[PDB]
Amino acid sequence: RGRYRSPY
Amino acid sequence: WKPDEQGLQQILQLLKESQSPDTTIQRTVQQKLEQLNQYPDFNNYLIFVLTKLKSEDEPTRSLSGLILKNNVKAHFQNFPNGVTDFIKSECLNNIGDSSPLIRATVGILITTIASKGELQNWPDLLPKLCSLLDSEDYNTCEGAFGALQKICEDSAEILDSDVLDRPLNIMIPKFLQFFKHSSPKIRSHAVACVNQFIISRTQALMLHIDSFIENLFALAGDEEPEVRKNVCRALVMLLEVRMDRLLPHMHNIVEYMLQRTQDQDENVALEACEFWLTLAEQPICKDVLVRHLPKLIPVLVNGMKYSDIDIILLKISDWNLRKCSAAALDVLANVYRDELLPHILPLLKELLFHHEWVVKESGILVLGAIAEGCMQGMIPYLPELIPHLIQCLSDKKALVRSITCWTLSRYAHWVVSQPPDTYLKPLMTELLKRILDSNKRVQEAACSAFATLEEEACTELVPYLAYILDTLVFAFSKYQHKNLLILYDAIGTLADSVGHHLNKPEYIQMLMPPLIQKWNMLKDEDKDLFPLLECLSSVATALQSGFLPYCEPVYQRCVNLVQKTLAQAMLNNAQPDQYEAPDKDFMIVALDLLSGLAEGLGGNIEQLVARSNILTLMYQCMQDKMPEVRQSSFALLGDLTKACFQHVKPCIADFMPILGTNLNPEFISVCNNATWAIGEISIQMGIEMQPYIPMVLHQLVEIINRPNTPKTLLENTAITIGRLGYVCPQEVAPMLQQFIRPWCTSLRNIRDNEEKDSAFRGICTMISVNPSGVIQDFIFFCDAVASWINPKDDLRDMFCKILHGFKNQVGDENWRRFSDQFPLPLKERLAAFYGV
Repeated sequence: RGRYRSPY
Repeated sequence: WKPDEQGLQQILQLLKESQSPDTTIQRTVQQKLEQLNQYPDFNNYLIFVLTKLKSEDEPTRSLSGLILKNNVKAHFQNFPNGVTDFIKSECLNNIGDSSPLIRATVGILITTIASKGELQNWPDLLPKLCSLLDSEDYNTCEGAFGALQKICEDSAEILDSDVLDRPLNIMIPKFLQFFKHSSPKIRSHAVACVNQFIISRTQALMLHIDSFIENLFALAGDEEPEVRKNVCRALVMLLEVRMDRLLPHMHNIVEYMLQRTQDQDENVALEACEFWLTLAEQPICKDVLVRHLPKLIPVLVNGMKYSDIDIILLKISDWNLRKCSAAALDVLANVYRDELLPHILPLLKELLFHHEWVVKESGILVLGAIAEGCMQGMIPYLPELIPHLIQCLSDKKALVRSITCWTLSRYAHWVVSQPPDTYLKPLMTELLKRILDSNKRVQEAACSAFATLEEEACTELVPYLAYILDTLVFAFSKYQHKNLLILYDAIGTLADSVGHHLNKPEYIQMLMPPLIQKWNMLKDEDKDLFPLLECLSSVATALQSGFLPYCEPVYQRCVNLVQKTLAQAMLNNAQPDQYEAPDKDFMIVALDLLSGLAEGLGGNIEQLVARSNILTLMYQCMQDKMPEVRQSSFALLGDLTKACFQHVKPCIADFMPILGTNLNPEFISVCNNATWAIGEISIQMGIEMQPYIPMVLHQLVEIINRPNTPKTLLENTAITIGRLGYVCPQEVAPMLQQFIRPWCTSLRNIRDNEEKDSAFRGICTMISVNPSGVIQDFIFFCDAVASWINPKDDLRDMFCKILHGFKNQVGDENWRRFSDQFPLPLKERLAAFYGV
């Protein structure tokens, strides 16, 4: 739910 | 319709004013139009100035049309039919105006009216537009297709419907005829239109599918970007829904899409690259790719370099060729696993160690992208890449720093399975430093990377705990909205990983105030709560008694949030058109904090439950139609049952029936939590549980005997049945014959803990009472008994009884017959421990 960060 | 020579003067003064330089001259004229809006006859003038009044200027005529269009959006339902019908006819007569600005304006009116006004209310629009496609006047053709494209995009699902007598059955084949037009503008519209109906498997299109494919193939040569873009889009969607029909041509498609992935235009290449991401999801990826794989990997890798516009934005961008390429590579690596490595190593070798940071940065991305898929193959190189990556953590360029955090985090599990002083400790230190980097991207990358590392590290973090806390606490005052949410994840993950070690006064005196401050700044509407409460839930579980000073305000707010949410649900249900349904994630999150608090505090939660309607609310939560809500509430039920049952006992009569219905493995987790809950309840009811057992037992047994049921669920069921039999053997034991096998097979494996004990006691009780149950499968029970390393004495003594019981009563050398099919440890474990 958009608390883990990712370049893709 | 007839305009007035004096009304006209007025509107032209407005149009000419609204088309002006000064800021405050626009604010007044804006609100002058807001007045005139609702007067229908205004719209008659607007469309008049546009479609007639050629003596008038082009910027003013266009603006007149564009203002009217905003009116259409705002106030169209209220237009009278004669104005409307004036506009529609007037638009259609000018859809192919010679002037591009006029034409475009008229176009957008047409499309806006067609969506806001809705298509059934303009029932001639489609046959009319379709007829104009054959116009000898080029601009009319273009204009009609401009509209048709937009309509297809806005309203595909309506067109492929009973609402309009199903017009796609002529439209689609008409559109295909236009793939062979001499204007690329029109070819593009033609393909864009047809693409709107692929995913929806529109029957008109499916009928014509081999003609669509042949026709797409004939645009292979096309050297205009917008056509390439749409052919690529089309092929990607086809792969998704009708791979069967592509297969004949698959080689030629793959060849084509590989060209386009390398396309000069980043927008086309992005659409082509999507093909590899879809194709990777399909089980014939390997077969389809065999003759092209070698070239695709370098093409993908090269697409992973930052564009120039990406870089400047990042010193929230979104989906693009880099991201798509990286996604493709990550998925391919999970498909090919180690077979991919030999394709990648040559490229990594020349990217990682490269003087231009943009190239190096992309190489580090590749290294992260393939980590999951290619792990085993990667192990031998980690001893050298990892320290290298740690160096890059302090590289001059920020974007190299951030991608380094992430890639390192993608190899966390290996880092942690090595000696801690070799890799783990230095990585920690450098990540912590980057948590307070001057650059925001690096902050988020590092905080997230550290959270992932925390999860893998667990108790290995305990020695660097004071370092960790001083940094994260400071970030609380530093970080703004986006990284804060990530901080909360890091904190909560810290808490889950080091548990009670967090419970120290100085650690609490530094941590809890800033947390609470952020608690209090936030509003119950604010989704930023979700990560904050998940965070506290975790902290609370870990601080236990330490949390007391902070609990009451938090407890109440959580219970009120559930209350609030159940209320908006009721409201929306009653007046759906007037109140927006609620976001049930607020209820779930709050329910889960209260569990964390019940678990952390134990009986110390009682004084709070005693001032609360939480059980009242839980009763509605347990009945919610969303599993995740029921799941959360049964968890909480268990927790309160343990911490403060005096408050739960009154509700059991109403709860137990609902627990009954939720023993349904359609929903594993709901069922697991219910099952668990029931069990804990039994331990508190004792014999008084007798009335409630019929409601659950049959389905408990059904579940324990059900094939392909997860083990943690089986364990819980085994343990719950166990606990029921302990307090009510009379009701449970009879069905023993039916559950003892998997009961024994399940609890064989769990550690010697309090749950195990409970369940085993209960089985012992049920044996005495119905030995006909164990007899046929009595070895399983022996095996189960031998699972125990040091039973509590009184349970050991129940094991003696049942075993001697069977040894004596059967015959003191029928035992020796039966004993000799025990494996060795078992036999001997029984002999030394139980004299049997």
